[PDB]
Amino acid sequence: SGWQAPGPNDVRAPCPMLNTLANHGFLPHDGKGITVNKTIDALGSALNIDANLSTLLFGFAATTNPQPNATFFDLDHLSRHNILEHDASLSRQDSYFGPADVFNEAVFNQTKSFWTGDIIDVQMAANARIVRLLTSNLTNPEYSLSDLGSAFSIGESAAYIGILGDKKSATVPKSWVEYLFENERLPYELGFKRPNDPFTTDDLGDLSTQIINAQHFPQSPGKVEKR
Ligand code: HEM
Ligand SMILES: *[C@@H]1O[C@H](CO)[C@@H](O)[C@H](O)[C@H]1NC(C)=O
Ligand SMILES: *[C@@H]1O[C@H](CO)[C@@H](O)[C@H](O)[C@H]1NC(C)=O
Ligand SMILES: [Mg+2]
Repeated sequence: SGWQAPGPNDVRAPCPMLNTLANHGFLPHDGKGITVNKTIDALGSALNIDANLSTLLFGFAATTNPQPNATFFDLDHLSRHNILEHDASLSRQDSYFGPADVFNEAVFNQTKSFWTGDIIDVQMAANARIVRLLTSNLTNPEYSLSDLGSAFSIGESAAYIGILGDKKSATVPKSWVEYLFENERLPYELGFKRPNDPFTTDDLGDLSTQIINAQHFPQSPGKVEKR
């Protein structure tokens, strides 16, 4: 009860959380036909994301629909390279090597190695993201990161801390984040509980600023801080 894997006619995204929400049925389980009201209600119901943040993210998602000025998207629209989907993902390979939508064990093993305690803090999250950016630049001859992609990358690391964990301490249990990525299921049994306070655009911006502030390069090696 409450969760079912995708089947052969269902579509999924490069987003661990939207995939999780579709697997649970907060979003349509086939991944298709997601509108702004469905996004607001699903992310509100599951996670207590604010309507305004849900609407902002919906607006970006709709730009990935190949139909112009669309009022919906399908989860696989989000996989289109270099719209929202970007290189140096934490758990997906770069498009150049292989499909950038599905979980990739080799890539996630790299990320996990920078989560060095039982509790992930901002420093660990920033560290992991950094190593992915530099690794992709040095191994992918087609590596790119647009301004929007950089903003998305920073906000994805802010999101797993603040939405799955405690936005005020800016920490999250490592096991919870691992579980989300590796199962695309919410880690209720490990202790996750939907927060009582809504998660807002300003919350995401505050954690994104914290991520950037935890980066200590002597000199920035490419696009590491663009919002
Ligand atoms: C309508 C809402 C959302 C949209 C449109 C969206 C879109 C995306 C997209 C396109 C990616 C792939 C970027 C890439 O790594 O190449 C992504 C990754 C991600 N999203 Fe979402 N997302 C949404 C909501 C959420 C929420 C609520 C969370 C909360 C935990 C979340 C957490 C993440 C994380 C952690 C990644 C990085 C995955 C990896 O780097 O391997 N997203 N999202
Ligand atoms: C990821 O790490 C696991 C856990 O040690 C290991 O069994 C697996 O072979 C690794 N995968 C890659 C592709 O390195
Ligand atoms: C990749 O690294 C080079 C330094 O070799 C830098 O000039 C470039 O901006 C980096 N690319 C991105 C997209 O960050
Ligand atoms: Mg990617």
